[PDB]
Amino acid sequence: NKCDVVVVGGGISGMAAAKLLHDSGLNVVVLEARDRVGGRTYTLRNQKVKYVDLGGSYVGPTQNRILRLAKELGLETYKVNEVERLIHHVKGKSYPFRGPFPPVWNPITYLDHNNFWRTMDDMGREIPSDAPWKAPLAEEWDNMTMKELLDKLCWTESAKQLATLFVNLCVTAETHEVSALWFLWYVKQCGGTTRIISTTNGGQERKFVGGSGQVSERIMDLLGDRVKLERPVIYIDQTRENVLVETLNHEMYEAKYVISAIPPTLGMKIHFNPPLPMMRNQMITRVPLGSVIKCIVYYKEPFWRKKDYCGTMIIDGEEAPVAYTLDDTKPEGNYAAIMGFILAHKARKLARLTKEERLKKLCELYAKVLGSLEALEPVHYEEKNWCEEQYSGGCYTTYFPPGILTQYGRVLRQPVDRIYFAGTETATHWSGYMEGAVEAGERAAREILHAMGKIPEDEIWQSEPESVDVPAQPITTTFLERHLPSVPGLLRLIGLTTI
Amino acid sequence: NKCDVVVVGGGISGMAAAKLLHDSGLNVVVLEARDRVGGRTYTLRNQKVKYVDLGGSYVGPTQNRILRLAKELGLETYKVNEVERLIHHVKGKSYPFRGPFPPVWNPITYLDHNNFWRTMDDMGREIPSDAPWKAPLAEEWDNMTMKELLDKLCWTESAKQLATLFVNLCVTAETHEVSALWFLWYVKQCGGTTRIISTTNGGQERKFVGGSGQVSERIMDLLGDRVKLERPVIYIDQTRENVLVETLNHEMYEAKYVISAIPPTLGMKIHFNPPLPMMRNQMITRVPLGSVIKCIVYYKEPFWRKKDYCGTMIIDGEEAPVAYTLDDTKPEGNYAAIMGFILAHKARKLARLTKEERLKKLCELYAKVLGSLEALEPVHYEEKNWCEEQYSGGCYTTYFPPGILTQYGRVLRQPVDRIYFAGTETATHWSGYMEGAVEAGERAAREILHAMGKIPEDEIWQSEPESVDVPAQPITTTFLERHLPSVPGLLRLI
Ligand SMILES: *Cc1cc2c(cc1C)nc1c(=O)[nH]c(=O)nc-1n2C[C@H](O)[C@H](O)[C@H](O)COP(=O)(O)OP(=O)(O)OC[C@H]1O[C@@H](n2cnc3c(N)ncnc32)[C@H](O)[C@@H]1O
Ligand SMILES: *Cc1cc2c(cc1C)nc1c(=O)[nH]c(=O)nc-1n2C[C@H](O)[C@H](O)[C@H](O)COP(=O)(O)OP(=O)(O)OC[C@H]1O[C@@H](n2cnc3c(N)ncnc32)[C@H](O)[C@@H]1O
Ligand SMILES: O=Cc1cc(=O)oc2cc(OCc3cccc(Cl)c3)ccc12
Ligand SMILES: O=Cc1cc(=O)oc2cc(OCc3cccc(Cl)c3)ccc12
Repeated sequence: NKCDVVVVGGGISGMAAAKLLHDSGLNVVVLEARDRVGGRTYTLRNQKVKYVDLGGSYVGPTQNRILRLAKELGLETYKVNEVERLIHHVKGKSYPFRGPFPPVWNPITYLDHNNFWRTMDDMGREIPSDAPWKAPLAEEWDNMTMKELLDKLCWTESAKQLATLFVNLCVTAETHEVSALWFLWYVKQCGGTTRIISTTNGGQERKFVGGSGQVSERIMDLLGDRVKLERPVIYIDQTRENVLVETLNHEMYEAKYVISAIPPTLGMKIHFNPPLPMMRNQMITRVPLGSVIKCIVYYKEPFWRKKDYCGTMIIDGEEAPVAYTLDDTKPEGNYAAIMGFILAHKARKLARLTKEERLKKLCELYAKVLGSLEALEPVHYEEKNWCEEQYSGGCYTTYFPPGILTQYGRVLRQPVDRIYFAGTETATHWSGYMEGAVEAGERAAREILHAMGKIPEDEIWQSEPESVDVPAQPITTTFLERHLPSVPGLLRLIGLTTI
Repeated sequence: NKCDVVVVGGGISGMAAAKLLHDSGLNVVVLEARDRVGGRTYTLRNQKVKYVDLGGSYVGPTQNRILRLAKELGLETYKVNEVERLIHHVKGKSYPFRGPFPPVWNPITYLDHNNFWRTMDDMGREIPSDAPWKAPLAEEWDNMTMKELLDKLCWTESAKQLATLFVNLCVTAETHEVSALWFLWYVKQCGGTTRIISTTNGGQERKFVGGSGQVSERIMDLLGDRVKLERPVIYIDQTRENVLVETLNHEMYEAKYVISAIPPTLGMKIHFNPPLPMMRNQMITRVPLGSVIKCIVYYKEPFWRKKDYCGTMIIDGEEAPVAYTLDDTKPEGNYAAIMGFILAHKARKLARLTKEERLKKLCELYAKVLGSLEALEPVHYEEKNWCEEQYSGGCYTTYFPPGILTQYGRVLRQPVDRIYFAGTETATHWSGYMEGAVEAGERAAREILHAMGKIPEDEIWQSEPESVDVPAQPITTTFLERHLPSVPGLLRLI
């Protein structure tokens, strides 16, 4: 029954909030809908795989809150394999390379590719991380999809195809589904295009030894029986002196404050008394999650490394079930594996198949991309379709369709009386990631500490010291990258010399 | 506890289904979240207005099922006032007109406007009513917003501004929010642009004497104690012999079958066991409802009639709170009033104001458009902001953002085990309206009758005889409307 704060949701955000609150001396309870903690992180263990992350997995430089939280829990990271060459597979052929971006040789195409990435970042710098709706052209940008933006910007099909794969991979949604403003904010708040797509020096640099699901489990250990499993919240009543939170299995909890640490749309699964204010009531029906199947095929050895491929494949084409892969081999070099994502519409289309049918398509694709018959001999397969999860709604995160962020975005983390809002969707730095979950959980716990009169207002938002274990190389550009014209810029230059 | 069918929701659709099954001899229960029936219909009564519809109100020709149902309940309709001239207010001046569409005088603008309305209807002819995802260009049209379509189509700002108002009024959403495929389907399954926008011989022809809220009320009267108010469903368990339906107030119902008669996205408020299949699980997070404030300003007399204006106003531009009005005067000529809609982003923007502030902005606008100081002296005001309703989500109806219809649309009315889907969103003719609520409720009730072996499969979908009281006249076009070129068509001749 009685405590100081009820946290709804026991993913990384809810658990980080509850930890911070418990450490400050408050009585907290965490109500978790599932028979497990971790939410969109989930570490499967069995004898065949040892452990494997089926949800959120990668961490990297500039993600200093999840690194510090995980380090304090006694966790360690290891580097994702990028020793050998990456592959870009396009129009049925593979092209090995080094560096974060596939190289482009054709000079006109090079200008178009260079201008594409440069412009994403140019536009992003006009967008405040904490208030994207305050960008000067916020309305214009929000009223366009990413497909429309790409249509205006990309003068070559080569750039437009790569850019489409970029969007599908970043937000598990089609370019026609998402707001240009939202997507430009999303990339910028992770530190830009280079940071977001990079393995070395970027978001996919590292994984946690033993799995990311340990973060949530270890905090559950510290909190003990304050974590209540299989307590889906159905009802929040704020009409009396203390808040009442009711669960599906018939229990009632009384609290001074509530943290909602669930994806924004899952807020719909709760009946509110009094009803939510209008802006929030409608916002929660306008913010879906993307569609992805995360698939892991195991092999006897990491045979790709022998042909000088690191296991990274960027695979363009409608026939390809998987558009992106990484080496998922253990740091000890055993349980050789390839992780791949089935993205957006393909997750919907391929969900119709059996597990065995999907394994077969993946192996056939990998054999072709890697030019290797060994890829047709899996020893094991694990997969997870996040579209089927009642208590997630999708993965990795919430996307904004056109027109939504400028109209409703300002209420995302606005308190509703004594309900405060956590979850990765409400973060301002790596929103959508385990990193943003930690930022949002800890910020919402501090909003409650400030309301209780325990901390001053200036301590609600707190900087994080850089990790000493995972240093961040700065993002740099060359002089030519900076000053080379776009395609229409060069055309304008030609019309000027000719006139 | 125990019955044959539990219907979740007591709006028109859920009540229609329950009535059909009751009349068949089955034992029905209706679980309704609110302290009232009607849902997105709501008739307020007080001495100042007598009665007023603050949600769904209008009915018209080709809406035969709502007309039959209401007649059986003892209801009568009357005609919305369209005797005098309509007004199109553009660039700060009023231009009175007759006929459904505002006239265009510039020859280039004329061609552009003509082409727009014509093209909406041509594109709709390729969209099947019962399967819009089967349109030959479904993906291409689904992957574009209506804003993109209008930018391509409309060569003048005049046409683009009227087209925009059209979208905003029809679906209470912005052009950039909505799929082109879904919008074009929506228009097509109402019978086309003329039918949808017309008062005479269209959707706004008539209203119910005493209010549309009487439809649900009178069915509730007929169902006895089978309707349970303040029973929001929170849980549906299908793992056993009988379906188990649990309510927020701790009650438990057991039935052979369930009809879900609530907006698709409101299905999010129910915890399901076993979980819903993947496609429906994601579909119900992808389908918002629009945003509207319905506002009624009352006057001593319908003074506009003295100036040969009927009270219909089509008001262009960003600055105007209301883009569209109709005369809301009672048949007897008393309780004079103007009904107006504050639409889409204006509902969001103006909601922060007080009721009295919105009243003043409305009266000043109507004074300017009607050219009458009489509009400045209202006797009463009523309004309803539908965006604030927990158990509606919005009004009038669900819209589909780009990409959604083709990817998810086929699961909208696919049964989940022993759960069948009603609600106006599931209709194939006047979906979004009271008419479509009836169609979908009665169809869902018959799917279950068929599941019980009571009727054959060919009796699940049933045609409706035309109303004798509200007969439909055909929509016609002229030779020039059909054959005049578009702007780029005239350019190609030059
Ligand atoms: C799914 C996924 C995610 C993911 C990704 C790949 C996939 C396939 N890769 C990532 C990566 O490599 N690196 C990274 O940093 N993030 C990655 N992502 C996203 C990441 O997993 C998420 O950003 C993060 O896990 C989100 O955390 P958050 O704490 O904000 O949210 P949650 O995990 O969804 O947890 C919410 C909890 O709430 C419970 N719930 C839901 N409804 C209720 C009710 N009504 N009552 C009580 N509890 C409720 C959920 O069960 C959950 O535990
Ligand atoms: C709001 C509105 C609607 C409207 C319109 C103008 C406005 C401002 N103009 C219309 C018009 O002139 N002519 C017309 O035919 N339609 C017009 N519309 C739309 C029309 O009202 C709707 O299409 C129709 O009313 C929809 O009926 P339906 O029965 O399909 O849906 P509903 O009214 O929303 O009823 C659903 C009921 O379900 C209850 N509910 C919701 N959740 C639960 C749970 N969990 N448990 C139990 N009950 C639940 C609702 O409270 C509601 O009663
Ligand atoms: O955003 C999340 C994310 C999770 C992930 O596992 O891999 C990514 C890989 C990305 O980029 C890989 C890449 C490299 C070169 C070109 C292109 Cl288009 C993409 C971008 C985001 C991600
Ligand atoms: O769709 C619902 C709807 C409810 C209504 O009350 O009035 C309408 C009026 C409409 O058209 C009026 C109109 C006339 C002439 C031009 C334009 Cl753009 C609009 C269209 C839909 C509606």
